[PDB]
Amino acid sequence: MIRFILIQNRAGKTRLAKWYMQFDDDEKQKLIEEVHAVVTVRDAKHTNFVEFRNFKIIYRRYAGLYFCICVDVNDNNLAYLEAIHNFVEVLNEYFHNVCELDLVFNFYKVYTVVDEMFLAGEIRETSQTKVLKQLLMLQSLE
Amino acid sequence: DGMRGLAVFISDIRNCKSKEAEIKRINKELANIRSKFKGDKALDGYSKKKYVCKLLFIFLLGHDIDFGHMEAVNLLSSNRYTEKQIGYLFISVLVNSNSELIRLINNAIKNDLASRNPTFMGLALHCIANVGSREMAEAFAGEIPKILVAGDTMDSVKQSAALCLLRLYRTSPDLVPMGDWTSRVVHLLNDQHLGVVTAATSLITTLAQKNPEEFKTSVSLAVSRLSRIVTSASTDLQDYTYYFVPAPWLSVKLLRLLQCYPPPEDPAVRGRLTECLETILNKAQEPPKSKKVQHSNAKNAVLFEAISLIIHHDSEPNLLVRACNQLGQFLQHRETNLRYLALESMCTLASSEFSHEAVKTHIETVINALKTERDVSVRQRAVDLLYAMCDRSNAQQIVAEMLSYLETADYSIREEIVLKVAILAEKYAVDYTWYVDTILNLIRIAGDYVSEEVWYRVIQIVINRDDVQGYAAKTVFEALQAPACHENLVKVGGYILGEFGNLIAGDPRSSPLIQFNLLHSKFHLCSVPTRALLLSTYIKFVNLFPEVKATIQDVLRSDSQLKNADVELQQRAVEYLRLSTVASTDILATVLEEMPPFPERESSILAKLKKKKG
Amino acid sequence: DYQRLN
Amino acid sequence: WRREGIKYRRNELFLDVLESVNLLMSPQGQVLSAHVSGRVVMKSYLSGMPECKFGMNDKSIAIDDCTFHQCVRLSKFDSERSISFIPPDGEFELMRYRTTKDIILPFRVIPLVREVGRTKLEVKVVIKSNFKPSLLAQKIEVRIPTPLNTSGVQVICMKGKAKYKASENAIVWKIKRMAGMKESQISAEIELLPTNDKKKWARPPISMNFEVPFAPSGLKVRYLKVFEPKLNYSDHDVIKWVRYIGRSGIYETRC
Amino acid sequence: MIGGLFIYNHKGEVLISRVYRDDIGRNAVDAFRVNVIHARQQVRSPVTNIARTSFFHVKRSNIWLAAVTKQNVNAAMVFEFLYKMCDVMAAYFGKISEENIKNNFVLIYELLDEILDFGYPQNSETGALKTFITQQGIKSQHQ
Amino acid sequence: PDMAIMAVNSFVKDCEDPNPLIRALAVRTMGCIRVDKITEYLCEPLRKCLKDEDPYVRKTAAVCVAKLHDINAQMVEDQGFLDSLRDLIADSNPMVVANAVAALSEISESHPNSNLLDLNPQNINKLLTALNECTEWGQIFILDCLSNYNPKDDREAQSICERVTPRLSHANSAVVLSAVKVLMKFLELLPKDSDYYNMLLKKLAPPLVTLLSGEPEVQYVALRNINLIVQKRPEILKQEIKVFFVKYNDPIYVKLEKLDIMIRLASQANIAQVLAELKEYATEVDVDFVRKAVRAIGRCAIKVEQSAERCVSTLLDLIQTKVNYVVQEAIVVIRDIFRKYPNKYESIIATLCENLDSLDEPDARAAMIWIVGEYAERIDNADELLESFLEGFHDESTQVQLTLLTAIVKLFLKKPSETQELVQQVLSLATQDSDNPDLRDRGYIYWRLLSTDPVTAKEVVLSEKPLISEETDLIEPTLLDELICHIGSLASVYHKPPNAFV
Amino acid sequence: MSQIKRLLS
Repeated sequence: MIRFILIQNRAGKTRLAKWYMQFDDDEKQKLIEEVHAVVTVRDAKHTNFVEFRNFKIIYRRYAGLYFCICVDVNDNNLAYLEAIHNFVEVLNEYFHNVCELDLVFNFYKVYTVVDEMFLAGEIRETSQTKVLKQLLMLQSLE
Repeated sequence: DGMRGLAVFISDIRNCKSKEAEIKRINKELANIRSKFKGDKALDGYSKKKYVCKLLFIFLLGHDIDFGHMEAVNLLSSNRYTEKQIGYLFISVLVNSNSELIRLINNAIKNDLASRNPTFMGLALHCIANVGSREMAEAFAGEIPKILVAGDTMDSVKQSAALCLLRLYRTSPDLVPMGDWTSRVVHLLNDQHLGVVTAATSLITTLAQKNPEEFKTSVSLAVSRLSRIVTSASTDLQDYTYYFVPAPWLSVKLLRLLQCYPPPEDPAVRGRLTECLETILNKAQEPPKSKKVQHSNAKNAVLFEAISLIIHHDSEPNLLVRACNQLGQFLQHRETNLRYLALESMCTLASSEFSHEAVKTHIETVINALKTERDVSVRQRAVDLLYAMCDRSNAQQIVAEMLSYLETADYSIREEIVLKVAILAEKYAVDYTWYVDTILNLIRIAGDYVSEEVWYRVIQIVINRDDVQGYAAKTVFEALQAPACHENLVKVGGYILGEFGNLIAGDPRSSPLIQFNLLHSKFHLCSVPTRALLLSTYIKFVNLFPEVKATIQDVLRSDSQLKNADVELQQRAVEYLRLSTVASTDILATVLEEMPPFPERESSILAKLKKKKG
Repeated sequence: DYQRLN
Repeated sequence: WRREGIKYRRNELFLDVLESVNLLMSPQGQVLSAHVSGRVVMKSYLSGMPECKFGMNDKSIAIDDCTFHQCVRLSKFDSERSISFIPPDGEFELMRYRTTKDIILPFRVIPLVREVGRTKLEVKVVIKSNFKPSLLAQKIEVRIPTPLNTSGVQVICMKGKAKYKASENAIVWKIKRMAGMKESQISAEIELLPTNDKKKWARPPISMNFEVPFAPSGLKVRYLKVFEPKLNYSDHDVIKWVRYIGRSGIYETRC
Repeated sequence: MIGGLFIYNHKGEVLISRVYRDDIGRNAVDAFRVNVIHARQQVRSPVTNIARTSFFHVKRSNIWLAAVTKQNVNAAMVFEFLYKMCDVMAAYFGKISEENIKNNFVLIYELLDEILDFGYPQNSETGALKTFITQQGIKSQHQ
Repeated sequence: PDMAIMAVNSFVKDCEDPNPLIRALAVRTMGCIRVDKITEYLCEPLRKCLKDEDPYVRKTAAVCVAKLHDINAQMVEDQGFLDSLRDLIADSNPMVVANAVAALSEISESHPNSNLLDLNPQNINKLLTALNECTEWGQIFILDCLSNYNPKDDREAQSICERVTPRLSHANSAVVLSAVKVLMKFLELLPKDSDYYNMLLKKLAPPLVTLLSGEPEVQYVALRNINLIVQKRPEILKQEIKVFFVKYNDPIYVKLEKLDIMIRLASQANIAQVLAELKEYATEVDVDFVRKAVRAIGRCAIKVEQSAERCVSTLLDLIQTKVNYVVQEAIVVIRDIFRKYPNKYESIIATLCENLDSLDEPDARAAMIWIVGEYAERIDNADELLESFLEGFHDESTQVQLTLLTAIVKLFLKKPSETQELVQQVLSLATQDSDNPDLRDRGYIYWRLLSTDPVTAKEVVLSEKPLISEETDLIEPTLLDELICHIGSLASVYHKPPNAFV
Repeated sequence: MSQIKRLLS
């Protein structure tokens, strides 16, 4: 299963944090610090997969953002690597030329996108168009 | 949408120039919202919403909120979506303990599950799944299965309820029995909406870990679904077709589920599966249907999970071989991601008879990788591979390379690496002269990173094997001569020459006197346990070599030895002294007799590797 | 022992 | 270090001052080496994190060496406005200090040795209090070391209870209470048997233990103003009690 | 002698670094951060050893100045050098902080070359090396 | 390293140009990039720079020698630069000879046991003349070399000692410590003569004292070294005990070390004021300091008689606190008191046995176990007491195991009838089960001893011990000697040989 | 520096 999903910027501001198992405040803060310290220094030469305690984190860069999923050691690395892209592509079609600030000002919306595609640590929806069907239709309604 | 004021507020934070500008501005908004919540009338819904969402943003910022839980709870009960959405989201993030709030929350969830509006049901389910509280299990863990099956609830709802029940299983398994739903749940694999399949698959997968016989029916259906997926054409399943690939993530999940079981009971199903698998192998070798990287990543993802199934069953040798050659190709491939993955996957192949010899063909490329890679994490998987493929034939060269890796390898791994070599050498010991050597190299190389258990073992072996005793005596004595000498060498060599110094005392270069005088150069340099050992070893000499007795007795009678600040060191010094002074020939020599052999046991070296992951 | 302070 | 909002039914504080008075004294009666080690504990139970300014008679003279708790800040753009700090809730060690000058010894103890050849040995030790006659010294113990060859001892004491301990090679004289400027006496007769006649008995000193309710530095607490901006209350509102306890430490004599 | 001089912030990010020797791999900068900066015990000593790698350190406000070597250096000499380094930065750019470090990317490294070649402390004073070092234009007066 | 090779032609043209100041730039960069390829182009520039009209180019080129020594260093040009650096030691400027000495010293580490072979007066007199002139740091390098040198006889030692004697130095730590290293090796000159020895030790005390007026980090370095200096010759610092009293805001590392020194400098006289300090130290804030203090109270009892009763009494008062680690550190030191003063302190045992329920530290358990060993006959229930540990003999420290074995047999030799099954069990565990071959050893040793002859066994194990005598955490005298030779260096901070860090 | 930079192409 997914342990958590982070979206961090270069600086260390954590623009999205979804936790899929209850850590302490202090525990979380440290996970945030750790994920950052590892990921930021690693060039495109380095792999997208990094073991980390006896979890492992998948990450991918897009602009100044880092999209990090934390999974069990037995979970499929590449599957999750492309699920990241699946998600980011949804965000781009939903925000039309998506950027970092789009997620700041519409944070409450980002969470809505995340939760359609991932729930309780596992993947929910792979179908990009179907997510957008549930986003646009049924954004409208008050 | 909107969020009146939110935009303004976030713009103000960006417009801040400092830590104190940020802070004072936030305390302003907090006071505003608190003045407005704390008895400043009943606001309309949009108002409540806009303020709660601001508080939510404040908390996400990193600054701590001590109110507005009441207010979020209000929003849950609205029939406007946007109000509930902010509301549910708020409590999904800022969790409270209070018993009157957990109650109100639960009643708010229940009255949403009470509607047959799938949207409101949605937010309630998602809420349960994302916080997973005991109290929510105790409330709903009964009602969740019922909604998943039984009636015509919507497709989106079946997805959420599947994963919701999965979470509740994980959190509170005592509240998920194995009831009637069993049958109907499995049939969800045959639903038109693939998202329901995607969801249900993952729930069955995890439930089968403790209930394989209960979900046994899944096997047949899982197969026929997967083979129908890899058979379908370019514009079939258009919704769930990612970068010219059929339902990649679902394929993976189904393959995952098949690993929760042996190979299939029935001939016809196993036929369909192996046919399907041969096709998956073929599709990888086929030309890339796009230039863009997402295609190859997603396709290979499926390939690897298939390989995992092949290795899990350990059945069909044809497949085991094709997998080996395919993974073979990936070992030199330009993507670091794929190399890392291939070394990972091959490790599990190696511990299988039908495959073991195929793995060995590529050994040189693996060794290439270990030396070349300019990473670490990859190089580590390369070593992990070598270890795993290592048997009788390889050991010779594998140990040599592992030894050379240890030289430039980082500080933290060393301990692990040392421990690994010391197993391989012990397990595949052709000539135990090579074992003794290998261990002694590990000492001069690491030694710091040796381990007590490791050096315990070499001595156990040495005294148990007979023939190598002379070798040990010579090599040990000769390596103690060299000046840049590590402590654990003194320990091993001390004990060994105690027992088998007689096997080298013929030679005038390695006399009794020379052996003792050599050891005593290291006596003051070493720690207490080591000094204690050298003391045992010193009286063993007094028995073995009457020629040197005079000299050893003067060192034992020295004030530093007899009045030694440590207990053991003074106790041993006196006991051994009184033995040599008083007693008789035969009473001494019965006490200091050849030493019986060690009985057979597990490796404490194995037990320590196994300890190191937990 | 305890005395009081201005 | 004083986290969140503190809440109590009535805002009071307690000060503890703990001093150990160390001393070596010559047989004639000469103050040859002596210091006082000291420490100030504050047990403040008050609502909302406040500011405090603490004062005492340093430079009515006396103060060698000292250190504070990290909460204290001695400098705010140069010099000092006494000790100035933002106290943690409850019990904490405010400061720790030493002093040597204006020494104030609670007891003076006076030996009288008189040998009859090498057979008998006459002893008379007198103790005097040197503090306020109104105040209450407790847990007094006086240990007179007997020789290593001792046949038997005879002891009487004018106030208290005393006994010769064979094992510990000492007469132990205990007094449960003694007030200032008063006098008491013990007299002892020690019997001997001479063997070696050259290892000249390195006469161990007479030791004393005592608890006193005064600070034997001369230090006393002048004031401690408590200020609170957020809330209403201040220094007239807080009830303040101070306690001095003089632990013995090492209090020798007849050396 | 000195085979690495690293300067950190309080959080443990690397402000400047200068490896002088083959003996010390780059991972040593991590080894300082891991085992001392973020040690569980704040009750240690100045001199630490890890993997036969010796770690000298001295703090100024929130800035760690750290020296690294595998050799048996004159230990007094290393601290002495670090002190004379902290004397130089004051007369050249005032207060000891992260702002003054970010200003002096150019200065720090040029000072490192003049005072320290291949681990040996050369020589140091404000006068004798004034026009032998090139600075800037206007300093840091803010804070 | 990858960047530079492509344009090597620049740095050969740059070291040749006029202007003497900007010729060191090219010279130092050339030596820092490390390749085989660069040896092709470096040989003849390095030759010409070593005698330059200006001292700046000579300074830098003398360094580039030791730079080249890291890379493929076995050349006829390296035999040329052996000459080129030694002739540069008799050089007019101090900044040139300083670097020559530094490079050459570091090169001496590539040792065939025959490198820079000290040529006595001709080598020495030039160094002792240059040492007076030399730059702040140069003095260090020169002195660190002098430590290799050995003299033959008395005047040889003297005429070097007299030259360095003026070292109450400017570089308060760096120089002084290195000078002590020299002065302490050259200290065999009529073990005490009439006048020179008895005055050299008078001159060695005050600059050690005023080392304490430097910064905290060099306070630490100095105190680690002073710890050694006091062990070898304590007569240097005899009544300076008053300096090493722990001042209140001293940093913890300094506190710990000063405390140790205090103990060694304690005597029959000063003990009264030393304890006065110790009692206070015991009540302090840092745990590790508290430990070292209570340990030190015990160390006093052992170092000086009469203070025996006092120290023990305050230690018992400390046990009564029921602060766990206080009790554990105390009960450890009480072992050693029983060893210096046997059969005197028996009565305590009872009070000790109260606490045994809560001893998690290995040292403490072993202490208690041994106490039961020596005093089995007096403790009725020794049998049952030792029996409590056996349950978990494995999952227990090697120190405990060995002591337990020894203690049990002590009991058995004393109480053979009421002990049978106990010894059988422990000797079984020590022999069959045990994984430390050295433990198994001693198992067999004892089994064989007892089962052959208990008449003899009694005489061997329970022989009257000698006394431990004032040692009190003392260092191994032979190792100390080696450590003294490394005084200024890192080994003196660690109290381990250089052979414990390659 | 360009929080503002677009996430894909």
